[PDB]
Amino acid sequence: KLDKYGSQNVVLFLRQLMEKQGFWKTPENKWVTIERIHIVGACNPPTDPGRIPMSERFTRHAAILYLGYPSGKSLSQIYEIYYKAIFKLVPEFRSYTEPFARASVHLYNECKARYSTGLQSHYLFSPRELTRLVRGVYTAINTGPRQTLRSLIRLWAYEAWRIFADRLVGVKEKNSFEQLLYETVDKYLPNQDLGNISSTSLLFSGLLSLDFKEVNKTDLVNFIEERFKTFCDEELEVPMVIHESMVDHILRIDRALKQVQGHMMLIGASRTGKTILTRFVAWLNGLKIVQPKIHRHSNLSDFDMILKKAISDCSLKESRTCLIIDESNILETAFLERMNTLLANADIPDLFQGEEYDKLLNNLRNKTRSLGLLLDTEQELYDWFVGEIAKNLHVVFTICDPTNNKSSAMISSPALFNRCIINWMGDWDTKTMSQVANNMVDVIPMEFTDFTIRDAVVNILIHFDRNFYQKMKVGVNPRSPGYFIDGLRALVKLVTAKYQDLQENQRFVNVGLEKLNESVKSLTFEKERWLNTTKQFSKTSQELIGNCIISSIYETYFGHLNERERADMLVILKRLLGKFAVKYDVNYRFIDYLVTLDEKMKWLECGLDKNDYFLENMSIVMNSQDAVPFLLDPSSHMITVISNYYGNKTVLLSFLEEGFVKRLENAIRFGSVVIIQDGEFFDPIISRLISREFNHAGNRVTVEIGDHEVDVSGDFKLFIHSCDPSGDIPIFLRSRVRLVHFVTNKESIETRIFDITLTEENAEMQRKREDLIKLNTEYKLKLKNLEKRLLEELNNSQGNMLENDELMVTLNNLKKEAMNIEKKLSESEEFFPQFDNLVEEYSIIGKHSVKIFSMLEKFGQFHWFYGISIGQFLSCFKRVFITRVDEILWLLYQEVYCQFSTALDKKFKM
Amino acid sequence: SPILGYWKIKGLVQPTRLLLEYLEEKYEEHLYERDEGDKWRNKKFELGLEFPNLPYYIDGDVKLTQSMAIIRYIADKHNMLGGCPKERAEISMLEGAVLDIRYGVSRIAYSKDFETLKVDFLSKLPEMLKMFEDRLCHKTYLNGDHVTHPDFMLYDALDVVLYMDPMCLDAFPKLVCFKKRIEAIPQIDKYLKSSKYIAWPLQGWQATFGGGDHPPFVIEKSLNRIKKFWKEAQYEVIEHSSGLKLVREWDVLEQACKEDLEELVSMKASNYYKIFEQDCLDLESKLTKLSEIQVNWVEVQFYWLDLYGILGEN
Repeated sequence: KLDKYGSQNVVLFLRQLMEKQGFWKTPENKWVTIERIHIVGACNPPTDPGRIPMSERFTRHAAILYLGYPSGKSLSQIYEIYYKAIFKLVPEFRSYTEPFARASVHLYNECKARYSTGLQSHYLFSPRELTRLVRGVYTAINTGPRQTLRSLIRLWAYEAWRIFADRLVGVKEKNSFEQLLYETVDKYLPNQDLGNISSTSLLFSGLLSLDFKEVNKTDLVNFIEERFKTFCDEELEVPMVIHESMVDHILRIDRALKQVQGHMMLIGASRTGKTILTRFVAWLNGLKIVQPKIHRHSNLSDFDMILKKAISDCSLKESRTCLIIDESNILETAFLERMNTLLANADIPDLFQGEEYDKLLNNLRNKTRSLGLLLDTEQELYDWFVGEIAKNLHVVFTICDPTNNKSSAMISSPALFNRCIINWMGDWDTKTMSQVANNMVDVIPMEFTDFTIRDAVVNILIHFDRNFYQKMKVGVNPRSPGYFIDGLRALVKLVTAKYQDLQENQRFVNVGLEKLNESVKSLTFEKERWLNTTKQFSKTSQELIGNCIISSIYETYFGHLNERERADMLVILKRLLGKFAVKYDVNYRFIDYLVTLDEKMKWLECGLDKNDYFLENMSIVMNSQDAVPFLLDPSSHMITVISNYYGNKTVLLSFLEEGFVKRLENAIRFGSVVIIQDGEFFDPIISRLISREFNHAGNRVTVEIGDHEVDVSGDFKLFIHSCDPSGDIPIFLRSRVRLVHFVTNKESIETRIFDITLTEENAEMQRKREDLIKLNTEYKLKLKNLEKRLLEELNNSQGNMLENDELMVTLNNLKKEAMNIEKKLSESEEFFPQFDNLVEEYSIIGKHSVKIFSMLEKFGQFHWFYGISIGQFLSCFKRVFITRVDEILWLLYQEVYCQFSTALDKKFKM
Repeated sequence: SPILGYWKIKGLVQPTRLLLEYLEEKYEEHLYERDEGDKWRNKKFELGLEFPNLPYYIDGDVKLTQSMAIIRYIADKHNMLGGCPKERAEISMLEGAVLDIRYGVSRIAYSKDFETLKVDFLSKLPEMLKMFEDRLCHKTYLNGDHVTHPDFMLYDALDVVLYMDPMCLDAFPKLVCFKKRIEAIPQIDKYLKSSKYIAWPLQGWQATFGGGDHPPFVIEKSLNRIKKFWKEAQYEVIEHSSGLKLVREWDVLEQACKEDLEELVSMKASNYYKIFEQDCLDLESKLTKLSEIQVNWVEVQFYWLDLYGILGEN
């Protein structure tokens, strides 16, 4: 690149060498005249992306030769001689070299044409691929069992897949290649001995046999299963479900990690497991896993250190390392530049220069002789050093969103793109979703149903996740399954928590059935007639599976959605629950279902806002913590709420303070509840603390932070807090984080205008709305409170006199209470559909008012003095009271014009 | 099914228990719990062992006491003691070095000076572990490709020394391996996870080390590193043009003190610090006094040196 003025000095330096013939010495300050050195340069058309225009002042000294691609007929001729050489291994198919060479070129010609830089950037094909396929074929032959023609073509098909189609995104193109491969075999190698040529069906491996052979699908999966437990036990502890995609992907990385120079860059979205499979396949190949320990406050020197070691270990210690570089690791431009030098050249020159070159040069001679070969010259030794790196270091890149401009630069970088094997894991397929879901609901709380039952639940969640991304998210399929996994983990944790509580209360009414029968007298036979409740339980249990579906979805998918965006997804979920034979509570409320009246009091005591939205939010934060919650609120009124809840134990930090790095190690050791004040900024180190990763010890539980392994308490809690929604958190965090929005939106106006409208429209029913759900929960808590009071005295007074009678006149008062509930449930089914009839008129009022607030909000954007709060709009809408809907609407437009016209200038009035 | 009498603890029977589980052999126990010291005295003399003691084992008219005589028996009943002088002596040397760890525990476990006697044990431990790391260079287990009964002895030891030090293996990765390897052996792994496994204590409930129900903490290990650091405190000292000597590079100690003071205040959040806590309060009063005089001394040092430019020379 070129100075911001736009002048590339590197090129002018060469120009200096071409024209002048010597150059000026940069530190030492003299002229040195270069003798007998020539300058030759290669480059792409400068119409190409990445490419910079060169100065006519430099190119004026050069002879330019444009070399293009050859023939499509010379390519066919050239690779025949390539096949000729490799078929000296399988001489019985010497007549098959020409149709193989003609096919390889055809497959190339077509891939280049069908998958172009019009569809994706990385769709860039060349004769390099042909030669990559040719060698890929030989290596499989040179290390495979004697080959039938059916073997060789499938052998060729597998390499064709790995070279041309692993890079392909999505499925339309990937299917296209399957048929292209079929189309090409049919034209050049006509056999009915072929099978299913799709990558799922042809699996080639040297994991099972000594020879590289196509292996059986069942033989492989079982081989992985025995090895994964081992890798799980031996290395870091994380259990997973091995599925159809994963076996195909494990083989991909296996061939990569085997080849002399092995570079694969993996494009895996997030949570796909791109990083974990890499760790595994590396361990199966016996490659040391090196993972740069970077953070916000890492210098290039740090990364230099990390690289230098892994390079020195690869030649001078013969280590055989696998370097896993994530997109997060490349912090600055130079970091990537370093990575380039490591791939296009097989050394980083700058690390070892001058005296550090002499130290390296010395150490090199020691090990070379030790192994038994002396190398005379300076050049002879370096070429061993580099050649050793080239076979012992393996860099796997894991990039999640190639849409990101930092991750774009990885794929863009020529060094990286040419010497890497590009592989695509960008989405979870519906079959792999179902496979994973199945194994997660393998535990069986459930009971037979209408229609399979577990088969139905999984099909809903796939149809929900597919509807969630379809409706909510914008930007085209860069991001994929994460919530889905957490959604399933929530359901399992929720059904077990609910079914243990359902069977607990069913056990409390069964123990009360034994106690009333023992006694039998005048009122007690009504109590016995409490089969209404006993009959009721079965219908209550029927719905708990589908009720947990909604509750888990709320905890996972809803946290960061709008007032209306929550309700609307719920619709799509409920109608999905409606098609499937799962039974749910039609009068359902997320707050009442998962929040307890004791906790609901506790939260407000701190000073949580009364809003339903803010209740649901707080519920999502607390109730589930299998993962770290990310709280977003402009006014840090939330950061105080959590402070009043955890008290003394509340220790507040922010990613920005100096002492953060250490103060967290002290917070983790002694069970301190921690909130991090600036979520937007986030260093890599917390990262193992965000993913639930630990190393279990004799008594102690250790977590690795940057370097030192520190003890976790378990009474320790973690919260991350942010103030601006504009601030974007890294894809790593966002996926393992439970995102909850405490935001005072324009959507919040629609919700809150109806409450104020109904109090001045039908005061009787908005007043009875509060006590409807209040006395619903209160009387049911008093029903459970008086059942406990009755059982305590029945066990105390059984040998004593009829004291129980003095509680039975209170149980005579309960005949109002038990039946008060029944009185209110009857009028509820009458009240709710009337409530929902009244939502629509106010919606017509509601829709107008947001668009008005949006307009008054937009004035504050143009100018500073033109501010408006939501409260100013509310106060104004109250003034509207102190065809009815039509006149109230026109009362709003009038009152808004009356009050807010004052605070604008004559231009903005109009 | 052979019959073993011992404490309901790992104690002197653990390795044997593993060997048995290795040969998948089922067996029966006379377990003396922590508070069943009677049941033992009830059978102590009325059992017909040639050397009444714990543990005592009895099968096919093999009446045994002495953990060694027992283990060796099971070993010999499977032809595992060695095939020649050399391999036999090698297997005995394993036996020896394993006991030099299991017994080494009990000798500094009765000591009232435990948290400071372990210091002398852990200093010797390295030299012992090292030898094993070497032996395991170009080997899978000491004495060959197959783990044997002495590996079940070292495993009991390991299990116990991890409680005394969580970082005992960090210095010996070849053993950390050997340890996972053992845990991997089908029979063993199946056992550890079995219901018949009574996991703890390591020693007799009465012992200082590895006694009682279970491990609680970090507070000792941290405070040891704090006190260690403050008994090596050094100030670059530099005498200037005239008389007085000046203290260069304030910040380092200045920083450490504030940090180490904050560490002790975060110790108050912990549940387990209350009794151990009083000592920390004494270290708190010591450093809060050191920062009191740290603040003023840098002020003086600075204000004097400035004023020396002004009046000290002319």
